[PDB]
Amino acid sequence: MNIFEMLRIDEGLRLKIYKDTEGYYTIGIGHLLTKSPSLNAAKSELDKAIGRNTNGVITKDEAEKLFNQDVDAAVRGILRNAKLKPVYDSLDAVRRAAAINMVFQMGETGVAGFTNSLRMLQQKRWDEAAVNLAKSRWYNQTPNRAKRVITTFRTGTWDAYK
Ligand SMILES: [Cl-]
Ligand SMILES: [Cl-]
Repeated sequence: MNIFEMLRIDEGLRLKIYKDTEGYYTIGIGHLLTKSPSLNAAKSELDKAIGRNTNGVITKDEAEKLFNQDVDAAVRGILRNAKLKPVYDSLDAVRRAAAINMVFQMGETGVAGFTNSLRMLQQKRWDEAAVNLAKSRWYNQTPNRAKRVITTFRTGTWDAYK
């Protein structure tokens, strides 16, 4: 298992503009297009992201090209961030995947706000991190997905995804 398979499970694949769990226009593998209520603003972000006239639909290849870019951007965002990088460098490879999942989902600003959890992850207090991560809007809005990510941080295995 790897970050690409993890995120494909958590996010799904849709070839047509759709609204995410928050009501935002989204396409592909969790690629957020816009927070604006306008479907026209979303289509126009879509054409710009892809470099053609999509008319709100994209192929599998294009969805996967966006996906690759977003994973890459999530990683590079972790490495440039002063709060995130020390935590990340300290984790093993499975639990790095879980940090990328969270950043992909909620942006580096979001994750960097999980201060107490970050500190516990850094000290390798797995069970206490899991409890603290659970006390969050993120866990209450998307519990199934949040449990899978939390379990990964707690156990350092891919079990929740198998
Ligand atoms: Cl883009
Ligand atoms: Cl969920």
